[PDB]
Amino acid sequence: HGEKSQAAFMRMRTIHWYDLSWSKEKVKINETVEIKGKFHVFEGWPETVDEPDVAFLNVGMPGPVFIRKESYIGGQL
Amino acid sequence: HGEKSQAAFMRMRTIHWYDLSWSKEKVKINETVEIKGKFHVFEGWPETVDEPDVAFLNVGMPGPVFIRKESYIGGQLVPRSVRLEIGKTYDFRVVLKARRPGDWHVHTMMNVQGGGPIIGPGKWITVEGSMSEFRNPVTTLTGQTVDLENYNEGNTYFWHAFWFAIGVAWIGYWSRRPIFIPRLLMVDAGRADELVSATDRKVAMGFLAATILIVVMAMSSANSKYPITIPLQAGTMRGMKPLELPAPTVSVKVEDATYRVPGRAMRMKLTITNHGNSPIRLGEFYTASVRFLDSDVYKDTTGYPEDLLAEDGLSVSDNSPLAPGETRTVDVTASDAAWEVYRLSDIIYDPDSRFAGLLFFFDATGNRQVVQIDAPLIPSFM
Amino acid sequence: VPRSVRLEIGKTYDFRVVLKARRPGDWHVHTMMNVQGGGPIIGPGKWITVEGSMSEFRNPVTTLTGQTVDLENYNEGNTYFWHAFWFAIGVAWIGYWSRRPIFIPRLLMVDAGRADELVSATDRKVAMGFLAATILIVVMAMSSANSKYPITI
Amino acid sequence: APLLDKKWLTFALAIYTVFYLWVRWYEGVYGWSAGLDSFAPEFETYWMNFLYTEIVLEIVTASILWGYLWKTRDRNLAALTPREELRRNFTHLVWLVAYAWAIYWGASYFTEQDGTWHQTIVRDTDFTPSHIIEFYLSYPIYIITGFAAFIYAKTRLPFFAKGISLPYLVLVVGPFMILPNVGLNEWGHTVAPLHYGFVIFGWLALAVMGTLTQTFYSFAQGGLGQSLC
Amino acid sequence: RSHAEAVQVSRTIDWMALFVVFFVIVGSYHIHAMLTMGDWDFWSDWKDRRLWVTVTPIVLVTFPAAVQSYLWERYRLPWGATVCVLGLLLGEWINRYFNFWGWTYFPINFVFPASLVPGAIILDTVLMLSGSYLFTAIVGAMGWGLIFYPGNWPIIAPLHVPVEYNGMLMSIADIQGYNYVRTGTPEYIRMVEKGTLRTFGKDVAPVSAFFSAFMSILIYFMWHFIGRWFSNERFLQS
Amino acid sequence: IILDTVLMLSGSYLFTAIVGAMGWGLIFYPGNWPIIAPLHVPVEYNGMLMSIADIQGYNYVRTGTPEYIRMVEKGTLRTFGKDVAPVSAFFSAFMSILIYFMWHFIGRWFSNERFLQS
Ligand SMILES: [Cu+2]
Ligand SMILES: [Cu+2]
Ligand SMILES: [Cu+2]
Ligand SMILES: [Cu+2]
Ligand SMILES: [Cu+2]
Repeated sequence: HGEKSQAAFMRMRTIHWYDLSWSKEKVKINETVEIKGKFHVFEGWPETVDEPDVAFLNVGMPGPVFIRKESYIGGQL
Repeated sequence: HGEKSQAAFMRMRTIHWYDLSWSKEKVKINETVEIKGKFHVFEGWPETVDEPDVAFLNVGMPGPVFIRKESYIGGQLVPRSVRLEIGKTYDFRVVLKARRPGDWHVHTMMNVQGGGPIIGPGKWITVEGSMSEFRNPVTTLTGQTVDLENYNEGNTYFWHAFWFAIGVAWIGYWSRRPIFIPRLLMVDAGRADELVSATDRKVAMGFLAATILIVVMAMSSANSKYPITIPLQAGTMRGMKPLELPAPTVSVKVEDATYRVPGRAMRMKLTITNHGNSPIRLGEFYTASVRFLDSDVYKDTTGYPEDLLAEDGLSVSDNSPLAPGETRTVDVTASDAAWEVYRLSDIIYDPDSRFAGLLFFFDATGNRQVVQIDAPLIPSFM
Repeated sequence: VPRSVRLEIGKTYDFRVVLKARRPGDWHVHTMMNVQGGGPIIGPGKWITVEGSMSEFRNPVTTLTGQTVDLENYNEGNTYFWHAFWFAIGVAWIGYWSRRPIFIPRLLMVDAGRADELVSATDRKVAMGFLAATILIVVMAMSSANSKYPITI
Repeated sequence: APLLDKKWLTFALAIYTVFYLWVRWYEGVYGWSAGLDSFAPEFETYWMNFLYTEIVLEIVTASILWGYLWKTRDRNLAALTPREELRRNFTHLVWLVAYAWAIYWGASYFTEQDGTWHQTIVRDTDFTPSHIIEFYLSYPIYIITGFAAFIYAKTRLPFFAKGISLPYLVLVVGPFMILPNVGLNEWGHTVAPLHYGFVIFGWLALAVMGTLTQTFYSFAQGGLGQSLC
Repeated sequence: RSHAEAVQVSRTIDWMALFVVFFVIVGSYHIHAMLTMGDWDFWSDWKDRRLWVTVTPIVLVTFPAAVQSYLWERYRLPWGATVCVLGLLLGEWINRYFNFWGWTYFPINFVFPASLVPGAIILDTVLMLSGSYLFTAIVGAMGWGLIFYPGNWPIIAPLHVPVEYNGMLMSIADIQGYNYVRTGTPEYIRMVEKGTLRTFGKDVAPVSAFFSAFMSILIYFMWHFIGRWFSNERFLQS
Repeated sequence: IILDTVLMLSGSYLFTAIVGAMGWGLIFYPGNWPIIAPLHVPVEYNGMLMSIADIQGYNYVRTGTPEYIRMVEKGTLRTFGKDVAPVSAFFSAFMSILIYFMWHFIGRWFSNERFLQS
């Protein structure tokens, strides 16, 4: 809910998410869902966006409707 | 026309233009000249110049005496800025079209965000004909063919003249009545109401309404006449292809770099080691736009500028064929008047007295290897 | 490396520092790397004992002009001479006006409207002479310094 | 004798226009032929000689004009016939016209002619033909005209001789400080801040709004006022 | 001294004073505008939707505000902003036809300046009709900032036509700037819209304009007080 | 002494703020050159070209100030070789004409004599 209004070139030439997999589509109030996958930082990065030298793996949700128990990039938390 | 006054260390240690070739030296008012070649962004880039992260392949000419039809860095068209990498050789090709008749000094140049201009060698090109014969046609995606020299010249004149006439009429309406001095006298006298009448208010309201209506109607008409428009395209291209040059089989170590400064000459001592399987001879030394040649080893056929070409400038004490696997130390002297003319001696005035350059080694069969020299430069006064 | 340097995050480099001893005592010497955005990075330190007298220290260098100079006493007479000369000129300029009555009756006469009687033509002539002499001395000193040291970088 | 002396206004307009047109023609013909290379002998022959001669001539003309204007100061100003005061006010307004025209030619035409030169050459030398004509020719010309107008106002008009007019002093001083700015222009080169000094001191020209007002009041002091009812 | 001919003396003085005001305004306004926003006016490569409409109207309230204050307060002359706009346009056009095209031979349709008259008459009418400097400083400044881009669009629209140049999508203004080589200004100096991850596609041209309008409401007001300072008449004694 | 003489002879704070400040900015480097010239002698130290002042700073180790803190001339692609020393001086002169003037008014504020009652 916020990507339909971003520059359709930024969206194309920033990161290339793929091989994604969501464990479940119906959890309960104390259950966990795992979102695995891989991303490719494009080589022709836009120039009005600074390089991913300070990035953060966030989750896009309508407020704390879920809590990030753990987030790993490469095996490390 | 602007390189003779740049720091002779910046000029030496920024970019190393080579293998350049200018197609013609006499074009006509609608003909094209191609400036091909290769550049090597030096690894020891100056530190008061930002890295070539935002660069641009420009052409150095006295105003639009030629138009850049196309400019390519690596095979791809670069109509925008570019990101280059400190240490790589790239290939470049500029196709220009001639506008004005005369003898012009055209130079390739690289503009860098943090340092400014880096000017390469320049060549004299003669253009014959008449400027009125120049035409620049393009074909738009909408299906219209337009000449860029006279396109949108009537519209701009029309609208600017219309707005200027409106402003002049607005001023002249009030200029028909008495102006500054009795107006000031009546204002100071407390008669601030008698100067403005209801007719003036009505005229002002009409002017404001007409201005707003005219602007809106003109915008609507322009939108209708040109329904398909795109925003202004600006960006920096990151993925430029560098040249994958084989690793040189020659190694040169500089032991002493000395230049006299009542002088036109430069001296270095080089320890040269050959790792290739062919005998090798040093044929050329490249410094900041100046090529010092040796007539025995290598001759020039590309047509380099006369003022920058030293046919016999390079003198090597022991320029015998260097056997494979052998190391030897030689004294190399590069002497030409271009050292004085192009103010490479003013390195005496520079805060960083280090020099960089390219050596070219030619084997017996004709193969050529490029080696880089980077060393401090020492003046000799006695 | 008599200047700054660019290092790469992740590489091993080799370093060698040759120092010459000046002062006698037991000193804690450490190698260190100074970085533009972080400041000092101090390595291990070692205790070194220096024996002798400080007056025996000599630092000779040989310039490209052909002169051999000791850096500890080089250009010590010239700096003292010029700074003392300029200080003496300034002191004389102040003392010229300090020979006459100073702040308080001057303020009383200024408040009384007598702003012209305080400055005479002799003071104007002295000031003009001082200005002309200062400019001439500066120009002549610069010319003499250029002649004495024609080769500078 | 007519109240306004037409020949002097015509002379001022004509001399300024003719001299600046000749300078533009010289630039158009020789700047392309010799002014492109700053190390060529033709550059010294046609442009540096121009700079030296122009500097000496400007100093001589400024000194002579200021000296002649000061040496003819009206020693007694109470014995002036009001008609003579009106004539002197007209002459001062002609001086203001000349100063305005010089300001136009200096800060509006050649300053942008020089913007034109920079998007056609690579570097900003201290003595490009545009700088020779703009920094050292036109700016001193309008500075000389402004200072001469101020001196004329002080030593020949009864209203302006009663003190130093703050708007007039600002109008003749600020526009001048743009000249000293050059140093920062060069120090910066060696829409950008390196140029915000010309902006600041260009504003002080707006001080004309004050000065002109004083001028009008002088015209009203004689008798024009009551007659204009 | 006069005899019912004062009328003539007035008329004459008026003409000379009009000349002086007009040309001093020309010089000062032109040097200021060129020295602040000159690079956007110089080239059609810089007439974009983000920074052109942001910078140009914000910078150009400075002299109209002061001249409007002086000419309204003392003479009830409402042409304060229009004369500044006309003088700036005249200076830019004279230099462009005689130096950009006459000297360096850049084409006219490539170096044309921006149009400012409709907003100037808007501001002058707003000040005259309401007679309030605060109502003007708000409403007229906002309108001045808003009307800038619609006023220039009829001149700019034919240059923004899509084209495929050597395989890459460009506009006609971009091709003009690319073909006609300016050795002084590379492409990267262009302070034009480049797009961001927070920029909304079709909302750049309006929003920026509105920003300009708001800033005008500030700058005008400030410069109004500056216009009340240069309009002094004090005689310092030293 | 240049500034003081300029103020006394003309008796004008504006003429001083222009001419004397410009002269003050211009005379700074010629005044120091006789002291500085012998330190700017070329030398070849361990194969690299240096000045005597540079060797002094390199030899005499200051743990607090590394070399990179030195706000010294380093050269640019827009810098003209022999025109750095004069132009910079002129820049200084111009800025003096500003700062002096401003501080003059500050000098007129600290010279007050008011007695606040709280
Ligand atoms: Cu969503
Ligand atoms: Cu990818
Ligand atoms: Cu050239
Ligand atoms: Cu290289
Ligand atoms: Cu310039």
